[PDB]
Parts: sequence; structure tokens; C-alpha cells
Amino acid sequence: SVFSERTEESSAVQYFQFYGYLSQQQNMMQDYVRTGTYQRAILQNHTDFKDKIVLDVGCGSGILSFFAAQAGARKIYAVEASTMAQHAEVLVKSNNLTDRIVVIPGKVEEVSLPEQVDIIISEPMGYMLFNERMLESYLHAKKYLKPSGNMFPTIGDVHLAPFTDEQLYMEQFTKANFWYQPSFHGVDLSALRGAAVDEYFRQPVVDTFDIRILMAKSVKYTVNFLEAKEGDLHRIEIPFKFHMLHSGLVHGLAFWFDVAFIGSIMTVWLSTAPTEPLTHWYQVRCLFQSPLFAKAGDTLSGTCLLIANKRQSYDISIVAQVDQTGSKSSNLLDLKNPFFRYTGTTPSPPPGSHYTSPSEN
Amino acid sequence: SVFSERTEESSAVQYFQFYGYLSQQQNMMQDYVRTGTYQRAILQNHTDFKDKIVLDVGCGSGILSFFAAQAGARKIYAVEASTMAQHAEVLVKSNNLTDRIVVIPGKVEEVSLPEQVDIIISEPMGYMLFNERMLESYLHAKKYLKPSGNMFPTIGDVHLAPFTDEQLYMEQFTKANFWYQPSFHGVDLSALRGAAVDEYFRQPVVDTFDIRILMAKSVKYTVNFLEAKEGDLHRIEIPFKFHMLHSGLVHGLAFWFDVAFIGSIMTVWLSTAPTEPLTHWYQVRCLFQSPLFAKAGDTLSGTCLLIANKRQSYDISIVAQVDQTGSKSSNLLDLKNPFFRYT
Amino acid sequence: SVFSERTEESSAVQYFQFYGYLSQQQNMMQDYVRTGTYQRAILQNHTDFKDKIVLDVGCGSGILSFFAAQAGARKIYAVEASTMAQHAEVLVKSNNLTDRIVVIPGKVEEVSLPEQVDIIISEPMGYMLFNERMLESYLHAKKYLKPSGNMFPTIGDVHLAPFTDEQLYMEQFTKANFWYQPSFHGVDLSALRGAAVDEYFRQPVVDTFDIRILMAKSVKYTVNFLEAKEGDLHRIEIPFKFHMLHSGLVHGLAFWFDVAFIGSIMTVWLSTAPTEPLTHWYQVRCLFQSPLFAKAGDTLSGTCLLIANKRQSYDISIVAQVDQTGSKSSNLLDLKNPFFRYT
Amino acid sequence: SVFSERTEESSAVQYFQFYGYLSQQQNMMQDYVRTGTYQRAILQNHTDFKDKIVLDVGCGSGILSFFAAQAGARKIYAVEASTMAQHAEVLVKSNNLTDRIVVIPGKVEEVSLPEQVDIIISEPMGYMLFNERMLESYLHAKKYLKPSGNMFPTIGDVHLAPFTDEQLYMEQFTKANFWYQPSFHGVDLSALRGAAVDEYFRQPVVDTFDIRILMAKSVKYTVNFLEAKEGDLHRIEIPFKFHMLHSGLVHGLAFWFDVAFIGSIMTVWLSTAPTEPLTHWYQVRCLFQSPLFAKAGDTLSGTCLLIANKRQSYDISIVAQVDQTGSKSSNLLDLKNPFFRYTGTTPSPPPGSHYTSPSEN
Ligand SMILES: N=C(N)NCCN(CC[C@H](N)C(=O)O)C[C@H]1O[C@@H](n2cnc3c(N)ncnc32)[C@H](O)[C@@H]1O
Ligand SMILES: N=C(N)NCCN(CC[C@H](N)C(=O)O)C[C@H]1O[C@@H](n2cnc3c(N)ncnc32)[C@H](O)[C@@H]1O
Ligand SMILES: N=C(N)NCCN(CC[C@H](N)C(=O)O)C[C@H]1O[C@@H](n2cnc3c(N)ncnc32)[C@H](O)[C@@H]1O
Ligand SMILES: N=C(N)NCCN(CC[C@H](N)C(=O)O)C[C@H]1O[C@@H](n2cnc3c(N)ncnc32)[C@H](O)[C@@H]1O
Repeated sequence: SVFSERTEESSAVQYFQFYGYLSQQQNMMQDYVRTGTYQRAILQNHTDFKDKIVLDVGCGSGILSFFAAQAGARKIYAVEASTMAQHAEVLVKSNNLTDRIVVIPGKVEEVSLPEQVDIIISEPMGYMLFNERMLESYLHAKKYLKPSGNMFPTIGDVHLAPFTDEQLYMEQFTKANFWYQPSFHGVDLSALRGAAVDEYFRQPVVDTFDIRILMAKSVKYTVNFLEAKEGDLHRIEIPFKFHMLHSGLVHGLAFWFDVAFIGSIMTVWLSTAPTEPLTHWYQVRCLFQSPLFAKAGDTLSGTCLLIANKRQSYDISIVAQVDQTGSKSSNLLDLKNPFFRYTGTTPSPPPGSHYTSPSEN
Repeated sequence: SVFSERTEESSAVQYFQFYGYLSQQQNMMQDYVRTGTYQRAILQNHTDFKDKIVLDVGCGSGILSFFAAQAGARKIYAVEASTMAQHAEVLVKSNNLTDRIVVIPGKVEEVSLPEQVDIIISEPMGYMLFNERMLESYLHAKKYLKPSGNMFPTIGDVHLAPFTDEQLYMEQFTKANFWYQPSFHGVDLSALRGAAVDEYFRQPVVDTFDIRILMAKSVKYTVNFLEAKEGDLHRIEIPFKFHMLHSGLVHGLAFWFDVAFIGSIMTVWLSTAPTEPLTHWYQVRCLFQSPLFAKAGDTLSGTCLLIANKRQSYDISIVAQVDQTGSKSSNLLDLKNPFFRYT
Repeated sequence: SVFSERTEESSAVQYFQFYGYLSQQQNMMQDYVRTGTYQRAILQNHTDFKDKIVLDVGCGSGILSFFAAQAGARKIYAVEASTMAQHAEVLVKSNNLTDRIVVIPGKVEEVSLPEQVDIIISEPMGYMLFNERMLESYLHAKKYLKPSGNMFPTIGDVHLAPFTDEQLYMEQFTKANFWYQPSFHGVDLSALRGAAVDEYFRQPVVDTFDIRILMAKSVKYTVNFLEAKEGDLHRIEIPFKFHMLHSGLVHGLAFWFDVAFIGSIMTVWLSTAPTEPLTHWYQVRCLFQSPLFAKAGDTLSGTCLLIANKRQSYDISIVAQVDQTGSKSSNLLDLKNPFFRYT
Repeated sequence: SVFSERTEESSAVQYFQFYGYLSQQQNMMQDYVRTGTYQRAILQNHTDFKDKIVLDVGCGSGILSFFAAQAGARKIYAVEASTMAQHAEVLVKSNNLTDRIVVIPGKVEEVSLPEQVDIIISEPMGYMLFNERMLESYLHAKKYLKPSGNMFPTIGDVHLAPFTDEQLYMEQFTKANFWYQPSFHGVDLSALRGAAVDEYFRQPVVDTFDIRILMAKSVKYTVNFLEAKEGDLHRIEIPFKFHMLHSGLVHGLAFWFDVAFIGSIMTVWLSTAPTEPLTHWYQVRCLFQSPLFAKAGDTLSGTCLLIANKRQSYDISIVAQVDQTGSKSSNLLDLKNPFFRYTGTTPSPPPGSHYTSPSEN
């Protein structure tokens, strides 16, 4: 049982309890970009599925298996570890696809499949692509994949870029300064101010933002799921060298990801970039403990190291330095506990992004 | 050891992990009604604390212990199981109260105290008062209480009342109706709609509301913390008979609670009623899957039965009937997974 | 008789009893757009009537025959099957037009006319144009029309467009949810909810609406009354492909119609579109039991099939699909029993 | 069949098609006074039902049969001629009462019951009680009733009273005067004005009203369902002598009805009077073609004659005379085609009912 040795029990119980809820399945299914892009990818590459054997890793409601069924698959093994497996089976029954879709309750690391498959489908991406560590299960499932078999998605891209957001940065101190008062109902809280500040900065911020806060073209780190092994995802080192497009203070790094379905007919992309319509993954921003001043043309170099932990997530280590000035900043973050900041309000661009008089119009 | 026998470890880990965060302590402390009412209650009854030994069950940041210290307590044993305990001690030292406040890390069910105490203080109330099952720890702590000691709070009121809110009901039904689609991207989801309705309606709705949605005077169920035993909170049966003041559709039952600090000088009340300023407890509403029609003058009778579970919460069973017509409704709710509807 | 073979007696009796009431004639006549547009269409094309022989199919009060007489017709045969025929005759005499307007009581499928006519006039449009199946009588009357004769109206437009209206959908769903009750006075009705939802949603909604609910430019189905055969109206298949202009939930299809009077002098249009002044036809909406999500740029394709039945109406089957997602909806509507929602 | 002989096929078809709709059953079920009063009547007289054989004439959804089952009935024969019968059986099955309730599709005049019953229940009342002529089916069903069986309802009271309502009277001419114009789009409509007036006055008006429009205490006509024969309802002669309490113009007669359930434990009344909460029967008003002037103390004497027709309704002949003056009025009405006037607005009392200054207040 590969899964249990690399996963804390406490985390796994709640993790699979979470996905046992129909409401969450609904939440994901109602993400039109995600579901529509998967459906487009599967059906537009029907020759990759027609009369093929398919494996759906973590079928959830079973939706992707149904998409696979629409594409003409001869047999679909749909594996699911949460109680949702029982609901998926109901849908298979009610859609008269019992002869084509077989639901297998359990973890893909632990269940037995009767035969090799021609293609594996799954939706294992979390925040920052890697969150939840389901990608390792996705890669693990290749033990059931035939040589020259395919993976849907086939590759995953994670993007990095430095950003400026004075309000976001300042917000942390505004919140933490609650503890900087000598008589909260007669109690001096100040001694805990440092600890509070520390706690807030270790939280990655989940939300969206205006693309004009980005201070350099993103750096890309690619995982090829056809080529990658599980161990590749235990330690992910993403070095970066940003060529600053704008001068200003760098408050941290922004994160998003893309995945590609590379079929025989066409390649289909699913993107969570801030330039694209919002998805349920939104974007993730990691603050530096101290902002870095960089001029346009300067280089911001460093490393983002993602270290997997047993809470089905990652410890994020970011170190960055301005090569021209030696200005250096670092932060360590706990991705398992992100701060959901999104409010629905349209993000504002950084001031002043006006290069022409706003009053002439 | 108690607690471990009544609590699945997985739940407890996440539970005490949760309260180890300063941000949650801040969120609770910044609830001015709560903190201010507690401080007022403790300080105006200083004689119940003056030169006394105090036990603070779940001291968290330690705020209540500091209130106890301000009131003149001789010694306060502050028990906390989460890592917040490490932070509380820091505050005790920086406030020069080490001679009076003693932080004891661990679960109140497991720690050893040097002596019996004159009074127990705690803030163990959750959603619908009983959520989190900390009241059991609060009552459990009486093993350290002197035969004539006191408890702050002293008693707890849970109030029930039928309400009408078409908007909320259809709001939930609209969500459940997602699973009614016969062809969601070509897939028939309808077979699971019954399961979906059940899941959504099993969620208690946490928020506030205008009192004019209430269709009858509330029924009150009281827990006396001085008299109650831990075992009493494993199964809570609350019978009710409402005499309807208005005609209309009853979409469910609304819940809020009061606690009373009965001190030697005065009694101080903390209320989460919808007539009072909002607290972080808000109010809780349990929907019927189908509303019950009642005319003014009719009686709505039934029972709310709370069964404690191993996830530090309650399985809630509500059965309600219009006596004049036999119109009957039954519902099961999972308090551990509420729907936060507020703004 | 062609009429009796396609119509159950009960329906015909009720139908012609209905139009025997003066109050309905008043109701129709007081529709100023209708009456005025007919009169304008006839009078502006007076040369199509001047010294001509005219057939008025279903003359009712006789108003259109009077318009034809005003336009200078030599002789008008006014056919009416209801007892209104006796009232029309009273008006002909009191208006001193006995020499020009001849009322012939009976069904146009059954009466004998003394001669062939130069032009046929009628107002045979019902809800969604086709309701009441009077168009078939209108076309049947063409046996009396000269080879180079004309028809007023000459053509008919049926316009379809997808719409979004959460309020209407919830309004209809709320009614059907009555049957979701597990204990109505102690009785479980739920087993019938499916039958109830189906029944309510088979009702076309007759009323008006703001044009901003339309999510794509309309699709048109045209009937040319000069070219069409009666048999053409027994089965009407209307395929559609909508290019969505707005993203959102499609709750159903909106229907309205135009007719055109193509005369020698000018063409005059009568429209029941939602952009035009309201008529007694209002507009008609067919709800989906489950709405379809579509993005701007997507295509919504499908079919509206009308099958004539013996109750002087149509069984309507609407099937619609979002081509990009495979989301599919199907519905049956009984045009015979519409829901009059207008307030 | 006794039914077909007294009913034109067209009417019967339309009639039973109407009641095949769930929405129509729902409308009646949602009339709380009606349904609640029936349930109270049956349950509070449980000794009339416990271990008894029951006949439900025109069971519709079956609700009254269910009330009978709740009261402890041994066997319920539920007869229904519309397609609602198919739905009722579904409810009997889903409520696990197949052993106690037997749905019999068909007309009560045409079906066969296996045995005699102890009590007949029905809801056969129409506008002014007699509309729809369902009372005859109710009485017809007595062929299955034991010599000491009961009927629920047991009696029906029809109440008549003279009223004054100048606006209602004027409405008819306001509507009819549409036809009194010499050039409607160039056409003289005047010749049909008389016919239009006649048509409007032949319509009974269904709605409610303030009781102060009533000018005398009501006259009552009682039908005892235990004693009455079908033939008794073909011609109903209601003599009346009203002693006027108020002076004014009598514009017509107001009609409403009560039924009583006379059980072994108690008598329960269902009333549609204007002093009682509104039901879906509202009240019915029949206008005189010419109003009659009457003084307080005068007597208004005459006759209301109801003649049954084959459209499942009645032709109403009303003749009234002020005895002190000889002033006479008559009207003929078609109960089959009433005017539904109700609008939800609270009815106003006649002016001036203020005996003290409204400004005091
Ligand atoms: N954060 C996320 N992206 N979430 C995506 C939502 N689901 C995808 C559902 C489906 N593919 C759809 O698109 O509807 C993920 C589902 O996959 C299951 N799962 C995880 N590990 C597993 C494992 N070792 N073995 C079996 N199942 C596993 C989970 O229980 C969960 O139900
Ligand atoms: N629903 C609620 N509001 N709840 C109140 C929130 N806190 C109140 C903090 C403090 N009393 C104050 O008022 O600031 C409660 C704090 O007490 C701790 N606790 C719970 N069970 C315990 C147990 N068996 N043993 C020891 N500590 C326990 C929790 O870990 C938590 O940190
Ligand atoms: N929804 C609608 N408007 N609908 C149109 C409203 N009326 C038009 C009235 C007239 N043209 C006017 O403008 O006053 C329809 C009138 O025409 C008569 N009719 C129908 N079928 C017939 C038939 N087979 N044979 C003879 N007469 C028939 C009807 O009895 C009815 O009198
Ligand atoms: N204006 C009215 N209120 N009217 C009363 C409304 N319903 C009462 C239904 C039931 N008691 C309930 O409460 O749902 C009347 C129902 O009884 C049926 N019916 C009439 N004549 C019949 C006949 N000769 N044989 C069999 N059924 C008959 C009708 O088809 C209709 O379904």
C-alpha cells in the first residue's frame, strides 16, 4: 500500500470524507472551463478512446468515465476511494453503461485491476498543480498502462512570476497588529505580535489578480506525466531567473498552472492563468518576508523548492535575490493551509498604470 | 482516558490543530460582545474570585485567566490542549502574572491539578450551544471542583422556534436541483437527486435573520452546569409544543442560545438571540425538506433529539407535527458540516 | 366532412359554444392593434377588394366583412358555424349592407357557396399561430378560390428564441413541489411529484416579457397560405440552430408570430413580437423541465415538432441541445391547456 | 347509465378532463377550510368510521378516503371517473393502504361495488351548492348504502338574501355599452346592445362581498341527503319572503351554502357564508335585470327556480316583487357560465354606512 506509507491517516480520513460530498462534486462539475475542456479533449480525440480500454483514476462522480464512454471506449475501469464510488455506480446503472463502466471502490495504489489499459484519464491537479499530491497516484497508475499508452492530461506546466501588491503585503501587518496593543481588555498582547505576523506569511494566498501586478514574464516548470515517476514529485526544485519588465517592489511570487491533453487528433489545453477565465483553482500567491526592490532590466534569481509532506501537501521554500543589488529575501510556506482571499470584486491594476491622461477620454 | 474513548483521533487532531492558530484566537477575541460580556461578568462578580482558586477549562490565549487574575484570584490553573498553550504562557510572563496564572498543557480529562478549585470558568459553547462537545469537558472538570464551588457560566439556554423563509428553502432546493439534470453534458444525474436533497438539507444554516420570520414564541431547554453530568450530553431529548401566532408555511426550526453567569453580586446574561447584537455564533436554522402549513392557533408538537457522535459534534433528529392536521415532518442534520450563509 | 374527421365532437361543441358569446367578440374587437391592422391592411389594398367576390372564413361578428364592404367589395360570403352568425346578420341589416354581405351559417368545410371567390379573408391565428387548427379551415376554404385569387393574411411567421427567466421556472417548480409533501394532512403525496412536475411543465406560458431575456436572435418558420395544403398542418417540424449571444441558463423557448397581408398596393404586417404593442395573443413560452447552460458563441440546436390532435390543437415536442457540451433537453407541451400568467 | 342520460357527452368529457389535472386537485386540497373541515368531521366522528365499510364518491386524489382510513375504516371503496383514478391508486400503494382502500375507476352510476357500505362520503358541492349536478351522483350512490348508513355531508343548506350593489349593476351596462356606438371602425354596433346586456345579466357573479350590502336576513333551503332522491334535484323551487332591514335598491340575490356532517359524536359544519373565512366557492350573486326599490319594513316576496340542464348545471329563474308597491323584477341566469369577478381586494361596505363621524375618528 504505497499510499498509506506516504500519507498521515488523519489527513487521508478527512481528505476522502471531503470528496464523499455530492456538493463538492457539484462545485467542480459546475466549473464549466474544467468540465468543458475535459469533455472537449476526450471527444475531440475520439480515436484515442474508441474501442479502447480506459482507466479513470479518482472518477468521483464518474463524469470523465462518461466522457470516455461517449468517445466509444470498450471498457472503463473507474477507481474511487471515497464513498462517492457508490454514487458513481448509481449513475453507471442509471445511464445503462454497466457493460462498459466498472466502478472499483478503493485507492488506486491498493485495488486490483484485471488488465492493462490503453489510456489513463484523471483530474488530479490541486492548487499550484501539485497540492493534494494526487498526481503521484496518477503516475502510480501507470503500472496498469500498456507500453506506448497515453495519459490524459499528458503534461502539466507550473508557472512562476514575481508580483507587486502593496495592499496584500500590508494587510498581513494590519491583521497582525491586533496583537500590538498594551491593554486589550486589560491584557498586553504585544509579545505575540511577531508570532502572529509569522503565521500569516506562511499562508499562501488563494485568489485572482490583475495581470499588471506581474513584474516579469513567467518561468515554466514542466512535468511530463508520460515520462515522470512518482519520486519526481516528492521534491520539486524550480530554479528561476526573472528579467524584470517593470521597476518596483517585489512582494512575492504568483503561481498558476496549465495541463495539456495530447491526443492523436489534436492537443487541448486547460489553463488557470490570470489572463484566462477564472477556474476553481484560482491562482496562488506566496509573499516574501521582506519586499525586494528591483529595477527594470535587473534580474531576480532564486529557487522555489516544494517538499512533499504527509498531510497530502507541500512545504514551500522560496529564496530570491536581486543579482544587481544583492537584495535578498526568503519565505517558507505551508500549502496545506492556504488563505482564501477571493471576494468576487474585479481586481484593480497597480497605480499608476495610466500612461495617458484619464481625463482626455 | 475520557475524551479519547468518545472522540475519533482524526477529528481531535484537526480540532486542536485548528485552535493552535493565532488567527482563530484573534477572531474569537475580536468578538466584542463575547469577550466584553465575559469580562463584565467576571469583574462585577469579583467576590466569587477574590483570593480564590480558579480553573480555566480551555484557556486558549489565556484571556479568561487574565480576567480571573484582574478579579483577584489567588491562583488560576489554565488548561489548554492545543499548541496555543505555548503562546498563553508567553502572555502570562509578559504581563507579570506568573505568580497567579499557571498554564497546564494538556487535555482537562488527562492533566493533574495540585489542588481542588473554588470556581471553574470556560467558554465551551459552540453552534447550537452543544457543538464541539466541549461542554462535556467543562462538566468533566467538576472533578476538580469543591463541593460548594461555582461555574462561570452557570446555566445554558437553548431556544427553539418555528420560522418561515421561502427564500432560504428554495435557495437550498435550487442547489439540490443540480442533480435533477437529465443531461448534464450528456449525463443523466437525476438518479442521485434524492441523495443530493438529503445531503444539502442535512446542513444546518448558520447566519442571522429578522425575528419576524418566527411563527411562535420560542421553547426553552435549560442545562444547569452545576447539576448536570457529562453523560447527560450524549443524548439530548428536547420536546416542544409551539402555539402558532401566525398562519403560514413553517420551513424549519431556528436555534440560538443564552448562557448565564450567576455570581454573588449579580447575574450576567450572554445571548446569541436574533434580537441582540451579532456574535460569532450567529444563529442556526434547521430546514424541513418540505414545509408544514399551520394556521394561527394551531399547535406544532414534536421532538429535537441530539445524539453525540465521535467527530465532536451531534447527529440532530427533528420531528415536528401539526397536531390539528397530522401534517408531519422529520429531518436528520449533521452539525459538523454547517452551511455558512452569512453575507 | 373534413372537419368532423379531424375533430372530436366534444371539442367542436365547446369550441363553437365559446365563440357564440358576444363578450368574446367584444374582447377580440377591443384589441385595437388587431382590428386596426386588419382594417388598414384591407383598406390600403382596396383594389384587391373593389368589385370583387370575397370569402370571410369564420366571420364572427362580421367585422372583416364590413371592412371588405368598405373597401368596395361587390359581394361577401361570410361563413360562421357558431350562433354568432345570427348576430352578424343583425349587424348587416342595421348597417344597410344586405345587398353586399351574405351570412352563410355553418362550417366552411360543409357549406355550399354560390360561386368561386377572388379573395379569402380570415383571422385564423391562435396562440403560437397554430392553436385551434383554424388555419386548416382557412386553407380548406381555398377550394372556393379562383386560380389567380388572393388570401388575407397571405403568409405566417412563427418566431422562436431561447430565453432565460429563473423567476418563471421557479414559479412553476414551486407549484409542482406541492406534490413533494411526505405528509399532507398525514398523506404522502411524493409518489406523484414526477407526474405533477411533468403536468405543470407541459403548460405553455401565455404572457409578455422583456426582450432582454432572449439569448439569441430568433429562428423563423414561414407558412405561405397561398401555397400550403391543409395536410401540411397535420405535422409541423421546425428545426432550429441558435447562435448564443449571451452566456447563461436557457430555461426554454419563446414563441411569437407575424402575419403578412400581401396586397397589390402594399404589404401590411401584423406582429405579436415582444418589441411591438401587446395583442390578445401575447407571447408564448415553453419551459424546459431542466435549464440548459450555454456560453456566448455556443450553438443551441434542435427541433420543435407539432403533431395535430383531434381536440383542435397540437401535441408539441421540443428537443434542444447545446452542441458543444451535449447537454440535452426534451419536453412535451399541450397547447390545448396553456397557463395564462399575464397580470 | 343514469349519468349519460342526464348529461351531454361534450360536457361530461370536458368535465372529467378538467378533473384529470393534478393542479385542479391541488387547488381544492389547498383550500384549508374545506380539507381541514372534512378531516375534522371524519376524525372527530371516528366511531362512524372505525371498522366500517365506506364509500367515497368521486375520490379524486383519494384524500377523503385517507381521512377515512385514519379514522379506522375497515374498507374504503373509492370511485373515480376521471383519469385522476390512476393517480389515486398510486397514492394508495405508496401509503401502504392497498389492503384497506380499493380504487374503482368509473362513474358511480356505472361501477359495481362488491358489497353494501356503512357510510358514504363525498365532496359534491358546486357553486350555490347545486352546480355541476354532482349531488345527484352522491344521492345515486345511496343504492349501496345500508338502511341505517350515514352520509357525510348529511345535509346541505342553501342561503339566499337580497343585496344592494350599484357598481356591480352598473358594470354590466358599462361593458354592454361597448356595442352602443354608431361607428366602431365605421360599423354601427348598436343593434346588438340589447343582446349584449342580456348576455351579461345571465351570468352569475362569483366573488365575495361585505355583509352590509345585504338588505334582509337570509332565507334557507335545506336538502337532507339521507332522505332526498335524485329526482328531487332536477327541479328546485325556492320560495322566499324577505323582510327588508334596510331601505334601498335591491339589485339582486346573493347565494351561499352550508353543509353539515351529522356524526354519532358531534355535528361539524362547513360554511361558505360571507361572515366566514373565504373558500374556493366564494359566494354567488344573481342580478335582477331591473333593480327593485324597497323600504325598511317592506316585504320582498318571490321565487327562485333552479331547472337542471344537460350541461351539468342549472337554468336559474328568479322572480321578485315588492309586496307593498307591486314593483316586479325577473331574471334568467345560466349557472354553467358564471363571471369570476374576485380580485383579492377587500370588499367595501355600501355608502354611507357611517352613523358617526369618521373624523372623530
Ligand atoms: N482538487 C481536485 N482537483 N479534486 C478533483 C476531484 N476528483 C476528480 C473527480 C472527477 N475526476 C471529476 O472530474 O468530476 C478527485 C477524486 O479522485 C479521488 N481520489 C484521490 N486519490 C485517490 C486514490 N489514491 N485512489 C482513488 N481515488 C482517489 C478522490 O476521492 C476524489 O473524489
Ligand atoms: N465554540 C467556542 N467559542 N469554543 C471556545 C474556543 N476556545 C476558547 C478560548 C478562550 N477560552 C477564550 O475565550 O478566548 C476553547 C479553547 O479551549 C481548548 N479546548 C477544547 N477542549 C479542550 C480540552 N478537552 N482540554 C483542554 N483544552 C480544550 C481549545 O483547544 C480551544 O483552544
Ligand atoms: N384567437 C383568435 N382570434 N381566433 C379567431 C377568432 N375568430 C375570428 C372572429 C372574426 N374574424 C373577427 O375578427 O371578429 C374565429 C371565428 O371564426 C369561426 N370559425 C372557426 N372555425 C370555423 C369553421 N371550421 N367554420 C366556420 N367558422 C369557423 C369561429 O366560430 C369564430 O367565430
Ligand atoms: N367544485 C368542487 N369542489 N367539486 C368537487 C371536486 N371533486 C372532489 C374531489 C375529492 N373529494 C378531493 O377532495 O380531492 C369531485 C371529484 O369527484 C369526481 N366525480 C364527479 N362525478 C362523478 C361520478 N358521477 N362518478 C365518479 N366520480 C365523479 C370528479 O371527477 C372529481 O374528480
